[PDB]
Amino acid sequence: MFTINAEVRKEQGKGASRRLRAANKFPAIIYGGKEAPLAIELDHDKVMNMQAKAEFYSEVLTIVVDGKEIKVKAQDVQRHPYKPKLQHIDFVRA
Amino acid sequence: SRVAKAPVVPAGVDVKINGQVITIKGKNGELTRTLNDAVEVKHADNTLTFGPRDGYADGWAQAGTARALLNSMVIGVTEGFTKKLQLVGVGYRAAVKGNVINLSLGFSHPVDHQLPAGITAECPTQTEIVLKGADKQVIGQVAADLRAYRRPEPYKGKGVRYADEVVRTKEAKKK
Amino acid sequence: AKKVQAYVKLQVAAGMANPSPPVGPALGQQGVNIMEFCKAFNAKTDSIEKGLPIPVVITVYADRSFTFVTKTPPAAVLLKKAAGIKSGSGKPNKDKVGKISRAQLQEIAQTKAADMTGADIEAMTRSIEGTARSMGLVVED
Amino acid sequence: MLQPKRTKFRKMHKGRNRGLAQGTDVSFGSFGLKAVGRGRLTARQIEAARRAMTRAVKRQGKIWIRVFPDKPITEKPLAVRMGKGKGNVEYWVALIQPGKVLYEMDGVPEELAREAFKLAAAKLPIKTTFVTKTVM
Amino acid sequence: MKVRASVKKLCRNCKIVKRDGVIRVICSAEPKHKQRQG
RNA sequence: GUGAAGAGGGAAACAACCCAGACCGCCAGCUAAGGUCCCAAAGUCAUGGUUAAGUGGGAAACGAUGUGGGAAGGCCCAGACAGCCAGGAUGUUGGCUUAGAAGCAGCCAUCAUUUAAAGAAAGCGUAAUAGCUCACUGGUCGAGUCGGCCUGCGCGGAAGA
RNA sequence: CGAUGUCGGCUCAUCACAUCCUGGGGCUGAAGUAGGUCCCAAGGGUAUGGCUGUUCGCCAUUUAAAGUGGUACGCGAGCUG
Repeated sequence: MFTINAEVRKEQGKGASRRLRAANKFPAIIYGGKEAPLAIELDHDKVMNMQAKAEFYSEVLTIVVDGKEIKVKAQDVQRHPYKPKLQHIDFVRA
Repeated sequence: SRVAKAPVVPAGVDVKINGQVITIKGKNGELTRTLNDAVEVKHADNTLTFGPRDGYADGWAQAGTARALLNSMVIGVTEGFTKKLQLVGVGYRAAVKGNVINLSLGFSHPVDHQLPAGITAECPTQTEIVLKGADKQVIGQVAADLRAYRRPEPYKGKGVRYADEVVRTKEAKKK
Repeated sequence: AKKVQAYVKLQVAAGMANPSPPVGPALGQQGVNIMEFCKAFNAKTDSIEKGLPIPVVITVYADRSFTFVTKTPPAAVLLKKAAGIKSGSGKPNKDKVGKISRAQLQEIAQTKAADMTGADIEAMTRSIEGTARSMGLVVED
Repeated sequence: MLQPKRTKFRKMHKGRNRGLAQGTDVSFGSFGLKAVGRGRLTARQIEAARRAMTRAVKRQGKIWIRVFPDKPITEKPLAVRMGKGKGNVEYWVALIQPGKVLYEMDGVPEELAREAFKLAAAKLPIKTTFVTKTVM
Repeated sequence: MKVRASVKKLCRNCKIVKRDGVIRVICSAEPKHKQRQG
């Protein structure tokens, strides 16, 4: 468990992805339940150290997205091909 | 930092505060030939004070320097220095004359330093030089030129060393 | 600086001394009087356990004269006697050449007590046990 | 050294790198080296590498070695005018890309593992970088 | 001092002193550990 | 795509690259790539920051307490970190081999206490022990610090007629 | 290719330093001794013969040392063939 602060993202595009990665922010999604996907962009640097412990992948996250919270799990992770940066993490509401 | 944020000059000695030199003055030696470069001049009762000259952010490399550098001259006019400077092996003489010191290591020809003032030569022996000196900087240099006639070497030990024995020893072989 | 000076230490037999290799040159360098010590040492060694190697520490003065304090024989040696062996085990811990009862160690610890720092008998006794384990000498309660 | 025992074919083309990976994760290992950069292992590089590791980790842990070299790559011999025939197989190269996992240690501390891999490397032809086991 | 491109540090008495662009190494003990560049 | 069969403008000069297609003329104007310190036309421009190498103005493997920028972690006024005062005890000069190799030639042992705390030990030293210093531990001082990481710019590596 | 004379020698050099000697140092398994190896250093110097068309090489005897390489594998509107 970690109580992550991340926030709305809203532009789809590889390009726009490249623009995100110029900040620490990497794009990312919550999807799950009966409500349409929530396009957020978490902060790498926080999340880097937090995903380094096993606890992340194992107990509940509660991703605080502008003032509300959604409890998810981090399932899958498409990180950078060779750098300790991330590029993406899929999160399924569980 | 540490030293560079440490201030101390006693009332045993005296000063000629100036805005571009830090002068001490007195007896037993005196006079200061290190000068400002990168540091201010402030004063205090018990300290000849200086922080870094402004418009330069690297001036505390020069300051921690300036610090020990001032106080050492003060130690020179209160206490001796360069305390002795021995030499391993023998028949390597002395002179101790007007300010020249001869020393042999198979020198047919004399080897001398007409020393500056403020550094004394003395010995009782042909294996030793006993110098009290003032102004750690000054002295130390002229002091080196002496022992620098021949370097100490490890395979028979001989060669003008320092006060303390800080050689390496490697066995000879082929006997 | 350079120089050198005395306060030497050595382990010589009880009633025997003077040999050059064992003694002689050893302290002779410091400026000790071989002859004097030879008789002087063996003099008191008569009272002390004869035939047992006792370590003596000689301290020379500027007078070139000297004094020495006869302590108790090494724990290793004492263990050899108690175990009734002549030498160690070569490869201690791996192969035991002898054994010593927990009672004996206490006796040896009592003998070495004078030279040991052990605050209590347990400490001194263990101090020797560490020497025994290093000699390949097992200790049965 | 290392090559197809029954060859699919004798010769093959230059090939191109397009970089990146998908092969990015230890699956036997717990520590590992990934790539940075691109190149070829001529398999005398794999061989030298297997060697240097083994002398260090000893008979603790176990080693795996991802990529086995599968592109021949010819060299047409010396002192003949070029373009008269394709050359002959003097090599078995292993086209490697960034993030492509080389080797794989297990069974030994994070530090030992690094300073066994640091020792192997340099007999590798590109810049490397460390892998930690990773929960995934 | 002993001249190479690189040989890193050599013991725990290898201080690594930088005089000019080259990186020398002072050593308490061995003069063979002293590097001009290494 | 250009050149061929295209001048002109830029890239020092430089068929092809970059910019731009010359009906012709005008001591006309506005721009373009590219430039504005002088040669040599125009900013010694504004703002903010980085670099110390003359990098800029040739190079990689690799090495580094060079610096800048970012994040986490370990230790810290209940006093860390370094040095200094020191602890450096005691069993302890354990065995083969050698009188004597008895932590440190080689081979084995790689334990434990005294305690508040102190490795049979990293090297020097010694044939080898003895001793000296040290990852190891006690005191003084007085405020941040120690190694790794990502990452910008540097450094060395960088020798020819 | 509407002629840019080949190699080698001779003669005459000249440059570069990746230096053979001298010079100055580092390390040394540096006893001394000459060295070994590496760093800096082109100021100057840097062999004659025997054989072979060969430069080279091999051999002989010195020399402080007989450097290496470049200059149309230097040099024929200078010589030789």
